[PDB]
Amino acid sequence: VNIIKKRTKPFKRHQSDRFKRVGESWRKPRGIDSCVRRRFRGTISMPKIGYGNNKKTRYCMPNGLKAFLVRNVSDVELLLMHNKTYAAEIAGNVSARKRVEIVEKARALGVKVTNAGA
Amino acid sequence: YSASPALETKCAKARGAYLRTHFKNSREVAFTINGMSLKKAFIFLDNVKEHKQAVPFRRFNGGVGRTAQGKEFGVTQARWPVKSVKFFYDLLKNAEANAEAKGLDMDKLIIKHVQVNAAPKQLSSPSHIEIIVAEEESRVSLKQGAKARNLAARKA
Amino acid sequence: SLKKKSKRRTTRLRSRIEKKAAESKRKQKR
Amino acid sequence: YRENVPKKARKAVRPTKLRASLAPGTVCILLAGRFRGKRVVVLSQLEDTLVVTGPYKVNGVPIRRVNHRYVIATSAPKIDVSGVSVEKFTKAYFAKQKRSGPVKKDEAFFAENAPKNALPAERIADQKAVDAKLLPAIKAIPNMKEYLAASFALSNGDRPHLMKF
Amino acid sequence: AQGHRLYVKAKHLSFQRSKHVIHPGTSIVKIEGCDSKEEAQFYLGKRVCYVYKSSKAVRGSKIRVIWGTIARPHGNSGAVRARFVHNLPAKTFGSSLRVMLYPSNI
Amino acid sequence: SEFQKVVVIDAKGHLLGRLASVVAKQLLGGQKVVVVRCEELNISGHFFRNKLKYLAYLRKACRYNPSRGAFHFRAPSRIFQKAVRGMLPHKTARGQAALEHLQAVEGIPPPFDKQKRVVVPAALRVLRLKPGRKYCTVGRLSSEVGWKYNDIVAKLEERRKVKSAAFYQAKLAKQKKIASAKEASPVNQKLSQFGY
RNA sequence: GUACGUGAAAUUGCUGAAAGGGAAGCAUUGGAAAUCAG
RNA sequence: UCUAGUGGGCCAUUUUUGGUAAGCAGAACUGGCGAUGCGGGAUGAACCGAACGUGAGGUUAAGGUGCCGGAAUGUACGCUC
RNA sequence: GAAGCUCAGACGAGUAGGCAGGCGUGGAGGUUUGUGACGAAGCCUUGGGCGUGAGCCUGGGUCGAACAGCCUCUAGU
RNA sequence: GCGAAACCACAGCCUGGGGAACGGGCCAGGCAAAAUCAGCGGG
RNA sequence: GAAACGGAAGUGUUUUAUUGACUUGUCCAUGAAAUUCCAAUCUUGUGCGGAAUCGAAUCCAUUGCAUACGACUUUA
Repeated sequence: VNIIKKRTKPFKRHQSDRFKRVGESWRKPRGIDSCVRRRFRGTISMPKIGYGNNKKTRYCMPNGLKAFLVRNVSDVELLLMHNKTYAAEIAGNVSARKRVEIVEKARALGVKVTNAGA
Repeated sequence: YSASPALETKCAKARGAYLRTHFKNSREVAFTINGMSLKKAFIFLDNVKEHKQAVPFRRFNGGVGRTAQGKEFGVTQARWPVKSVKFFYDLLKNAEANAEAKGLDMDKLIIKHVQVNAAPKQLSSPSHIEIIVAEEESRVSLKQGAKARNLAARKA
Repeated sequence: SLKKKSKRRTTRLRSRIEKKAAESKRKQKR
Repeated sequence: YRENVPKKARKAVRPTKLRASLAPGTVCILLAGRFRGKRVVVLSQLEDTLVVTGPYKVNGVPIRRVNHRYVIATSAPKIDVSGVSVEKFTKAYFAKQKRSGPVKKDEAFFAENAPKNALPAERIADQKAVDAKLLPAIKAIPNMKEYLAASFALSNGDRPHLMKF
Repeated sequence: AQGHRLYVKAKHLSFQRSKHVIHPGTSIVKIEGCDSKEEAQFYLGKRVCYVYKSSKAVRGSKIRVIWGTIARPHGNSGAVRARFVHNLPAKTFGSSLRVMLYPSNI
Repeated sequence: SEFQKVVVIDAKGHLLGRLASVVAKQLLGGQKVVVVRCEELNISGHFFRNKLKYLAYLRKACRYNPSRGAFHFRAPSRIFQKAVRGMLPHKTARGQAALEHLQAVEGIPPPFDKQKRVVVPAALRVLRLKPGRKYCTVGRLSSEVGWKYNDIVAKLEERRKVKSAAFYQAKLAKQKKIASAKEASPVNQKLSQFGY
């Protein structure tokens, strides 16, 4: 079953590009006269529940695997029964020695590692 | 420094910090004398000091008088800031001396990099100045490949 | 144009022509 | 764990219904491939394709499978086919060899096969047998050997939706 | 050398659009030689082709190709609708396209 | 219906806007168009009516620094180009590029007088305007509002027609000779069953 | 390196790239160049 | 049973007495608008259609099919210089 | 994970306002044999991924000592 | 050579139209080629 | 290898003799293939080892017919 994303571009906040104080994160326009709130033609779009993706393919990487954050050897050892569903994600703050230890363990379990090249 | 050069292979460096000169004039002189030969830059600075040539003003060109000596650079506006040139002349003396210390060939030196940055305002606007001198120097698919094969046999 | 005036009636005229036509019809009704 | 067994799909297979004018023994233009624009005589009616050849002594188009969507069935006079057997041409007869891996390349792979080495002598025996059984028919009616030797091409002011091929 | 051109010359006119809206999903193709919808039924389903040239050379071949299919006649004057795998760029209005005689049905 | 690289249109007897509308469509269609013999273009309405239509155009000029104001081109080629330009989205890059594919010249210059000149029946005066309807030629209408090259173009046209007629007489002499030899061959009527 | 831990933004300069005929910014669709990803 | 927010105005129709060069005023009613984006009318607070999750395809409304602009420089009968 | 699984149908503008579920921040109790000088937090990034969204995970660079997930409490959030 | 401040949503060609206030952004046109120097201050 | 003509923007036209081809007008023989169902012209380029080629403008200065400064008119 192919993974499908309804939308790829993120919803940028209104005027988040003309100002450095207004941030990229989405905020809902509150103004009564906002041409964006009234959803005029040509204006940027607003997040709606209609863009929700399929429940069967939601939270899945482009290869159909869900990410699970792993911080020590114990975590990946818990992933042995879902090598077909969950791919391990080494946490950023895991030391070099533990990373090679986890990645060798994950290889033994045959569980996918997304950032094994570190 | 600012740029990937200044490798000790064929470079020499100099810099000045908190030099009591206007930032905009120093920028215009730096832009002009960039890329010239070292000895060529010296006489040019001597010319500017003696009004026999002028440094074009390009970005900070507000209110500059038009002179005929700005014709070589293609601009209409020129000025002769002598304070900033004296600062640049001293800096080039030091950069030339550093070239002597490293052991380059001084006849073929060029101004490879020069940059003027604003300094902590103290009012006047001091300028950090830095100079670098240096030296100059698919596939074949089954069908596409088969046609290549047949045409190879065709020529023979 | 080619004329001594503008053929495009400005929206004021598009506004008050119809109502003054309506007042005319009301006058005949009275 | 899951290995979701596919539901028993209710799709069957039925013989492909070729066009009315794509009968064996006709003359058709070839629209694609390395021999686009050539004219070739259809020998036999395959499952999906047409086992078609130009008489190799005439134009040099060996016996090939061609999908019927890249064929224009000309109304040229029919060439008899009862004189030649056509059962020996099957899908497996035309099929490729295996590959033994997903990737193979290099000019050594090109100096091999070629129309000498991986080309069996039995194919020429079949090819010459076909030519022996069709040249008398093509020779009988005029311009036919010359018609098949030529190539089809459009011209300025030639509109295919009005041209009755 | 006139023993070639197994295609039919055509032109890209615009996208399918209203006056203030465009849908680049489908493109309006003027198949040269076709002057009504009953004639455009012939080319309905053929393989249309946009051929262009680039700067980088992939395959050692300077020509890139964007494939497409004639989908529906569009109007009275013999224009058709085409669906290209990649929507044609807007710089290609008036650019010439090719109409292959296949999938053949004649 | 079929495109060439370049089309050279002889614009004698064609209506101004009727021809300019077709040309506007062909330019955006992506084809180079050369319009020749512009000084015989026709416009509906009697001459004095159209003379007023153009003398009102002379009235439009910016009151501040009229060098900024509208430029009222007088040459017949330039009047035709004005018609086409107003029928194009020239305020864009695709409209701008359509003008660059349009050539409008008065008379037929030597670069083009040796090529076939087609006409546009959707714009021909004899097929559009009812007989007895007054009309004015652009070439006359330009020679009365400033264009000062009417006579020279007419002078050069007369010479060109003489050369073109001499060519045609030579081509007819050759063509009648081959036609005699064309019919002389016997194979003609052993292919006559094919309609040729 | 005492104008001393980390050193953000506004802001300035240099290099590289790109665009620009009385603005720009933004959105949709693709092309081109760069760069990834399975 | 308890408990938020609102208690304006504008536009047009229908009635409607006083009325005058002429508008104007008076009520009652109706809808629409405030909270409403979209298609069309060159553009527009009210005109014509249409009441909105994300998309694909098909078909239409209003309005249009010379060109700008997607769509007949269509067919037929007249009027108009 | 009965707070779960499953099938079916209809519906989807929205101001004041009414209701529900979530994202994020400082500190507290509990838990994860939790992460860390073989580099914590922070910071940069034309690197990658996830969510409709609030936001979240990660690669590379800089950095040098502390920090986080979960269930609850709390507020100068 | 020394060297400010007021001010600053963003900007700066023109005609007509946009219910109003018709405007600098909208619509329809006229058009439109860098960088500047000095006067007049029209706006 | 040459003649003639073409000035509206001459984008060429023609006469040619020449050479070397090519040589379906017509009829024959060789070869194509496992690319075994679709996916010539255009110029830089960079150099090749052989030929020949040997200009101007401005600043500096000057003039005053010109001039706020540029610019302009001279001289050099």
